[PDB]
Amino acid sequence: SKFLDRFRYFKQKGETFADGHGQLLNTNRDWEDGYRQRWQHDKIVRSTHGVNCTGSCSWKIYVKNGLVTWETQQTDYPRTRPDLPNHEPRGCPRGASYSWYLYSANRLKYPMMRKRLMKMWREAKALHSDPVEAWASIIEDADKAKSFKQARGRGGFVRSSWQEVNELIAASNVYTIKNYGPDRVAGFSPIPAMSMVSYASGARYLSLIGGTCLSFYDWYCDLPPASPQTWGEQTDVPESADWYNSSYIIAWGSNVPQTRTPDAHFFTEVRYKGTKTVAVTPDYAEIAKLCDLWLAPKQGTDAAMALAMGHVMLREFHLDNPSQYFTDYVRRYTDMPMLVMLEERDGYYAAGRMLRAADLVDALGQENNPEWKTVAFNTNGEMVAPNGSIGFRWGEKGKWNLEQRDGKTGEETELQLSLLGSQDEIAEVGFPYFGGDGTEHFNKVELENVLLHKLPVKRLQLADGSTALVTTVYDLTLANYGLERGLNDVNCATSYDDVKAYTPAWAEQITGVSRSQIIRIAREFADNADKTHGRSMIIVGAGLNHWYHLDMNYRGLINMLIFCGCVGQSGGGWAHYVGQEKLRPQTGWQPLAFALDWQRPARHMNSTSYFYNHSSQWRYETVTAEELLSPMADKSRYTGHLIDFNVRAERMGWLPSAPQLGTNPLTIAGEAEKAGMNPVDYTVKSLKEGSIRFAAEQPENGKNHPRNLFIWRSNLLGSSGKGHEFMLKYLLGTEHGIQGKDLGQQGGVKPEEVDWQDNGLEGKLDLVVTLDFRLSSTCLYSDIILPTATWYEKDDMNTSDMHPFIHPLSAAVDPAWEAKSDWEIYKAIAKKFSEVCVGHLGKETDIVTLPIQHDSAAELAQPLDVKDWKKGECDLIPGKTAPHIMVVERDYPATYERFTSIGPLMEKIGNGGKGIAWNTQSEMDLLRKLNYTKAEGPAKGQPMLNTAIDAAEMILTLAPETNGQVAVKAWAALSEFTGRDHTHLALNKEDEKIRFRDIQAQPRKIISSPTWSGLEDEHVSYNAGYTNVHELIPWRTLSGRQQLYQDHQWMRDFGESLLVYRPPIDTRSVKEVIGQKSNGNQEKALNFLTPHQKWGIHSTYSDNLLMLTLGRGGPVVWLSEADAKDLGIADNDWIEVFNSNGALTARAVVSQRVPAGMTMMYHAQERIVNLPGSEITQQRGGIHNSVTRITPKPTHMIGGYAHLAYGFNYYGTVGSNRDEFVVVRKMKNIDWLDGEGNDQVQES
Amino acid sequence: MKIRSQVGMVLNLDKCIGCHTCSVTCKNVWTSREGVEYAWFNNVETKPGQGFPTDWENQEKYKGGWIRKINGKLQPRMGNRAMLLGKIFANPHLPGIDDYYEPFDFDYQNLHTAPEGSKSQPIARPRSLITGERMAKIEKGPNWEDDLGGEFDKLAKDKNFDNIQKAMYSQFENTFMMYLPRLCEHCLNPACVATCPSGAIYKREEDGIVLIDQDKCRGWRMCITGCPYKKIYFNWKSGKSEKCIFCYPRIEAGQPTVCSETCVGRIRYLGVLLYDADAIERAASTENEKDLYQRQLDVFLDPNDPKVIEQAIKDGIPLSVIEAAQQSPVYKMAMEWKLALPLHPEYRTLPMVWYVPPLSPIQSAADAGELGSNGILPDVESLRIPVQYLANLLTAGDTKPVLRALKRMLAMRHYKRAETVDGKVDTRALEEVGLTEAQAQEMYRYLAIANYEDRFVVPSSHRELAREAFPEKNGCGFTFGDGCHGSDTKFNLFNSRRIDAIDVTSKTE
Amino acid sequence: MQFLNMFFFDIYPYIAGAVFLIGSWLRYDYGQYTWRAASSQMLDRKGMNLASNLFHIGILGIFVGHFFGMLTLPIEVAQKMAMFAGGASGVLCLIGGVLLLKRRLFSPRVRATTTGADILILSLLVIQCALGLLTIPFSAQHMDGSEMMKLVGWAQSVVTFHGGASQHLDGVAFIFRLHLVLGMTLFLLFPFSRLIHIWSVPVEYLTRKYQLVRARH
Ligand SMILES: Nc1nc2c(c(=O)[nH]1)N[C@@H](/C(S)=C(/S)[C@H](O)COP(=O)(O)OP(=O)(O)OC[C@H]1O[C@@H](n3cnc4c(=O)[nH]c(N)nc43)[C@H](O)[C@@H]1O)C=N2
Ligand code: SF4
Ligand code: SF4
Ligand code: SF4
Ligand code: F3S
Repeated sequence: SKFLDRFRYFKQKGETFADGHGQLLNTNRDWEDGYRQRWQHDKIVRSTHGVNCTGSCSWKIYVKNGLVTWETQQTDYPRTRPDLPNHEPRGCPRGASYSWYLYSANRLKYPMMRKRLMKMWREAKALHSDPVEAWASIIEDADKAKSFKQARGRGGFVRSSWQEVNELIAASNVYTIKNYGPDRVAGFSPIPAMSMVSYASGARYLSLIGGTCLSFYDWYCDLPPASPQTWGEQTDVPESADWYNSSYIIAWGSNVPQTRTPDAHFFTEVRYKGTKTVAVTPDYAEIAKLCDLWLAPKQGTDAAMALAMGHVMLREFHLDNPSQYFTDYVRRYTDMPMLVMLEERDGYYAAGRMLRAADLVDALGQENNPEWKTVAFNTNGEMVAPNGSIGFRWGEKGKWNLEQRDGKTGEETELQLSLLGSQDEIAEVGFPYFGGDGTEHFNKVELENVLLHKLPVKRLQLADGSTALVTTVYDLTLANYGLERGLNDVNCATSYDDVKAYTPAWAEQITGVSRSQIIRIAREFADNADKTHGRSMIIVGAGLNHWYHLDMNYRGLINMLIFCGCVGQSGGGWAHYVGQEKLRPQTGWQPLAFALDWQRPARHMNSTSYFYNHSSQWRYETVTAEELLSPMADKSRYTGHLIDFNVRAERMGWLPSAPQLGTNPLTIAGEAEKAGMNPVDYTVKSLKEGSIRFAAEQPENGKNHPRNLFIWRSNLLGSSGKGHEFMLKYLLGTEHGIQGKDLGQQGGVKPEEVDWQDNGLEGKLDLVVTLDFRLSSTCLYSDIILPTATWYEKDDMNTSDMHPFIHPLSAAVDPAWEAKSDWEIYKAIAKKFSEVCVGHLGKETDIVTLPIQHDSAAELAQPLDVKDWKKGECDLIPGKTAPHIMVVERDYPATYERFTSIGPLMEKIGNGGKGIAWNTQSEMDLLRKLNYTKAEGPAKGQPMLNTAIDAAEMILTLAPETNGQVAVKAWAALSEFTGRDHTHLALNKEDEKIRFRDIQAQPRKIISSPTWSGLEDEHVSYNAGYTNVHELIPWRTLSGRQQLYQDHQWMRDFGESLLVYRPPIDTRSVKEVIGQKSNGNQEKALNFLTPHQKWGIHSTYSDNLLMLTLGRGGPVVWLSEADAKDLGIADNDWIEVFNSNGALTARAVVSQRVPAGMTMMYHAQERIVNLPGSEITQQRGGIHNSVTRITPKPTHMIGGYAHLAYGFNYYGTVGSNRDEFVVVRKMKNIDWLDGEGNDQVQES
Repeated sequence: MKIRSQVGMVLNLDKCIGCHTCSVTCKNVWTSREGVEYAWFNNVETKPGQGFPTDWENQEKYKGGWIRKINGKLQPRMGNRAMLLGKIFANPHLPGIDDYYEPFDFDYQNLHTAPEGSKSQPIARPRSLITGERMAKIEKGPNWEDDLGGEFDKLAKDKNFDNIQKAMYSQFENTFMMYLPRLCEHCLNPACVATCPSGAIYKREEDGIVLIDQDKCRGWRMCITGCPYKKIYFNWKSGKSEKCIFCYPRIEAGQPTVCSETCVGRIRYLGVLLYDADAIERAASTENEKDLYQRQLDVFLDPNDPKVIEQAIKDGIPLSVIEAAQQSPVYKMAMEWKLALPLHPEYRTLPMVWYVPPLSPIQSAADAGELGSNGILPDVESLRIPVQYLANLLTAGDTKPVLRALKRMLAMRHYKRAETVDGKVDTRALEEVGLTEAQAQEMYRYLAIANYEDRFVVPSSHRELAREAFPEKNGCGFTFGDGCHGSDTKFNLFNSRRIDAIDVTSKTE
Repeated sequence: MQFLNMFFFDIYPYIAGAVFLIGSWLRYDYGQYTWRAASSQMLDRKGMNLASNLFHIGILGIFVGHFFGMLTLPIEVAQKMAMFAGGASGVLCLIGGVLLLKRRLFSPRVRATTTGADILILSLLVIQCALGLLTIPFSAQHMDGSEMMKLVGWAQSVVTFHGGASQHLDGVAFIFRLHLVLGMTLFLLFPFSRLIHIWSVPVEYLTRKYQLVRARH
């Protein structure tokens, strides 16, 4: 009895202590069980997060009372070497809050459909027994179609059922494919590495039926086009543990603690090993808190600082006191010794295309691809075609390597770098200079648009009898940097204080960074690299990669690393981290995701061009290609709208198209047979005559736009959708907040390749289907919302660029309410589709266009210039001057049986990627035993793909990263090309086979694979380019080396053959609207930056109450104290940010750490929480992407050119956005537009 | 001399990346209930700033901690026993909910149920978790000042800027910020325990964790004022106070606290400290507040000293606890390397959660600078965070121990760089700070590599000692409601018996 | 009337007292987590310092008077003390009480988090205090202490378990009977309300060592 215990008062007194200050008691402590019983739980399950953060952290999911209650990080990753910190615990604040979603008030529990669509669907079905005909009756009626499209984003969702939505979806899909074409059905899902099978689910269903799979790396602007340019690689980087092997690191435009949270300890810990660190950010970012020095260049001007640093490096470590390490490195691993041809201009020369073996008399003994092999001079003045150029990759074998050898004699040669001291004469070559251009918001330095430099040349006798002057990439580079070499060049610097094209004094003016800092760090960085043989590293992120001129920012950093021999050495190099792009078991996952086990090829599309086109953002373009050309280019050869350049790239096979042709591609084969020719020839003939046209020429004719769109693992309309208001108007058909006038309303010049109409087609999408576990902004604007399983309710796998472990997502409990995993949702849609299509679609023949692919023999398309077949400059040759035209047979009724089985092509054709292929029969044999096999039907005898685990085992068994047997076969295939043995890279792990159930027990380190360029090894950490440098495997570029010189015609004419400084572009989005809708408060234009937020990963977790509570409770924008005071804005005041593109509402965070002139609205706070109506649009306030708009860059449209050839997520236009400016002002009326009568007015 | 043991904690602020993961995991486990939704047992504050609750370090306003009277005796700043009782009907110093923040949620369901034909896109507006009413605006939150969120003039009201000419820090080029994660300090001389009239708060003898007994607490809410770190939070619903419990359910079996094991930056170390409980009052009542730090180090005992080992055994400390104390990372950082310092020792509570101060980028200067004593690496005098600010936070204003900690970290860096970049032995910086190569290599092992087994050395709390673990293992957890738990007397009005006990006595002795 | 008389003054006092005591013990043994003062101060500090102090200082003054007055200087001198000192205490009590009730009913955060028992018990205390003050003019009609002698006789009979207690009340003014009935009702409701905090008045604190440590147990 507790009451009776009170009488033991005195007896429970033990000894006093500390001279009477304390008393020890002997009293009951049973109440302590109250907190013990909270901590106790039923079990822990291992799972992870399918969100785009790059973390790839394994967690312990706690189940208590049969419910998910919380999570804590697993700490059992295989430990790293004794001299490296281990990875545990990893984790981050966003991930720690995921459990909140399972039973929260924003969880999607049941399939939902827009009321108006449901009412019409059910009425239609009562008049049309076939659902395809019911869909037709609604969609072909303008008033019915408009009635549910205008209801998008306007409430009215009602609970439906899986059976009802699956029938409608299937019916709409069949209708669309049958009447317009398979490619009028599309799906958007990103970053498969975060949840491989989950991505694969929809991509596989879409690929089987012919739908388009939209890309994401380029669209999100995470693809740094400078990587494909320099290395012929999408992106390959050192793992975070490798930062620990570096002795000098610069974190440049990368907010490590905030955006690489689970890996940040490697950066804080390496400082204790003596490593110096430097933060380069315009604001006092979290990353600065961790570094030894904080440099703050004006945002967008980083390339200027990088050029000046490279200048100091070249001057001091290459010219004045040559570094033996650096000199040998650039000689063997760059295109510097390569010869460039000079073009005659008026009074001077311009750098032209690179010299090819085919240019010389005897073609330097090259009979195979002589026009694709570069040339250099050996140290004995003799011309040679060194091993490794792209020409040696295809049509022959044994010479595609970086052995310093003569491609003809097979003898060892030594390449010469500079011609200085052996030139026949000195010539003057003009270099473009853009440093004097720019808006009023950035400092400029006036020199001349064309800077003449004295270059040492040699005259050569070409094979066509003509004569030509050549110089090396090396000489061209030193001149471009402004390095005086004794020729008394007036445009070269006499010192670092000389304001010349690219000195420390010059950069100080452009960037505001003190020249002595530029010099001191450039020197320390290079000195460190010299002493350690390349252990200097640069960690770079979206701070630099999301600018329109991201390639100049990147090539500036890349050149610094190359000049110091840092790429390819552990502890050194280019460490680019953005999204979770590294899906390690790539060739195991690709066949699954794109149904390549059944049909080849699939229909991949580059999303930036796709949305620029279909959401009609091109109709509002303000940037012209003309204003981007080199001053030395022929302006008349590049006329037209930016979209015209895309259309031209598409018809030349450079970039993919979607929809592809202006006629249903399922109907072409029938017409070809009635005309007595095979489908391919009939298509080529029709294209030439114009009887069949590329759909991109007429995007608004009513048949050339996407009609069905699946969205999953994406919040396209609340996060990544640049040009949000254009998407609402043109794709959705709803109200929108666009403020500006289009080209037509302004009487502007209409495109020359695309039709124009004054009133653009709106509401293009007939059906938008989104799969999610929380009601996101995208769900709010959809027609049908399908509840999906959270990451703690389904099985899947995850990998990342940051570490080498593959681990799983696991179901801690069956999905709650009526939710289903993404795999099961698409499996069920595939099943309903298969039955609904009967009698509408059968065994069909599809004509599919396919762009010329990087890593295929066809990449050797247009070797010396650009020819447009539509202009008659050459014939239309699919696969060379146009896209390949492929025949694909589709068995529509068998879609489900195919979806659920591993197809026969793995056995009939094999598997492969990145230019190599291998036999995978034994893997298919194993899979029959692990997954069991189909008992009957179309896929009888094939392994099964019934569950997500079956799918994961397919990925694990087929990939070289997860199956030692495949790894050795993969390295063997590569060895054929290089003539060097590489199998030793995986022989010691040949018996290794990673299994799904084993990774649930402990994450497993993957196997060294030819798909990548670093090694998974116990003595050296993973570092990109390591195999190129150490195994002598060439980079997949024209020269086989790291490419400093970009000689493609478009690169030359757009002024980017060499790295040059380019100022932020003028989007012209403000001057036309500022002051036009005054609320009485002051307005001011500011640079609008959108770095990634601390309280969410993109928009995921943005609605999570834990994150909203640790943040500021909803959408906010950061302003400098000076700008806020100027505008009369106090901390937390409601503000409105707007331009021609749209408007957004949010609250201010006023801070000293934001420099005057810029505002930061951290990346994606989306449109569902705590947003009042806009005084500009009279609608709900918009989001950060309501003020942005897509503007493509022509150099990113280049294809058919070795390293510049297409690949899903490898090349394509990018969704850059940091150059944007906006008008900012304090709000007056705060109206919520909800009928609550709870509105406010901010005074003054 | 009475030896007791406790698992102390050291947080390395130099490695803190201010991510708050520690805060989210603690919240999910311990304080997601209505009544404590606004309470963050572990919370992280960006400095300069006033923190959570606002201006908690201002003891003139909040009245926390102890004062040393003229006669040399200790008294809670809130008042002696009678003064305290006299304030019981309405604690005049009590922090109000608005000093924390008004907890909120959002009407997410409006996104789901908005009716057909809405004139505008539906949205989820905020609602108070205290009243259930619509909030027109969210004006405060527990981490409102995160990353210098707010005008410098407002953040700089920070108590730690005392005695500092702070204007230069309002200049963009001189900007600095750091993170201060904090939890309960589980003090040796807790002011909370001393200020609770019901005696519901106690320090556990075996592991030093300080708890508020949820049975015995009567909700007098005086302890909240007493605690100078403001780490006790009133549960507005149960009417009782709660606080960080140092994850005792895990510590008891030798596991790290949740915030320790989930610390992403790998900055938290857990290790035993043996202390002389009989010296606590003498140490906490030392005349000069600048001597509290050292007076506390003097109460900590050397676990490898056989005199201490024999006394510990005599005083009941388990063998595995003494052994853990001998490999304690906390003892190494606080006592041997002198890298860890107490948080606000001037409150006189003898706190047991210590901190290694952070390094920072060099300050703004006329030029790019020159090589200093540490070569390309920083010299302590160049760091941009003012050392006086850190001394106000950790050493009662004395910059000497702060400079020694920072200089030693930089010296380790200089030594390691010589080794790993130049391949040479250079102990010059170590000699200057009084460190040996062996000490620098050990510092490096614990701070840099920081293997899991080196960050957490937590022994068992030995729940079997002086108790009956066998019947408990067999019957704990069957919560049917026997009504007999919590009292030593067996008589109970409901005529029941304990489920986890043996009622049939052996008659064979 | 005689039936109700014996019920309220001879029977009801023992029902209320039994419930008061066994209810307190049972709630102490089985409801420790529910045993608290239930401060609402943090949710709204405004006016609490004045209101709670007036209320408590006032009601403790009344308690001391009632305690010694009814369970233990001529009676008429005692009565003057009760009317003047007790009256003053009752006025302080009533002002504090009314302010607390206004706050509990109309301060949004306090009203939103209150239990019905908190409103009920405080309302009854405000009414009882007012009834108490209202008896003063009736006591003034008998300055020789005759009414007080009756009330004290009744109270004393009740606490020593002497039957016939109601007889002592013959002829006392009705106001006193109401006050007595509401007072006993407060004891009946006591164990089912926040009033259990009264049992826990922290007397031991005044002599307790500052630091408390609990041994393994
Ligand atoms: N917590 C969290 N983590 C995530 C994500 C998230 O949403 N939240 N998303 C992923 C993804 S998908 C990406 S693409 C990255 O996180 C982006 O982060 P990063 O630090 O590279 O970019 P960011 O655009 O944020 O810019 C980093 C910082 O650079 C500064 N900055 C901004 N503009 C510039 C500039 O023009 N030049 C220079 N030198 N710096 C600039 C700024 O401090 C910014 O925070 C990554 N993990
Ligand atoms: S959200 Fe990403 S970084 Fe954060 S814990 Fe999850 S996997 Fe790791
Ligand atoms: S020790 Fe445990 S209870 Fe205390 S702050 Fe850390 S997680 Fe929370
Ligand atoms: S988890 Fe660790 S690194 Fe992150 S804020 Fe908390 S203490 Fe600092
Ligand atoms: S003063 Fe004591 S009674 Fe409870 S609310 Fe604080 S532990």
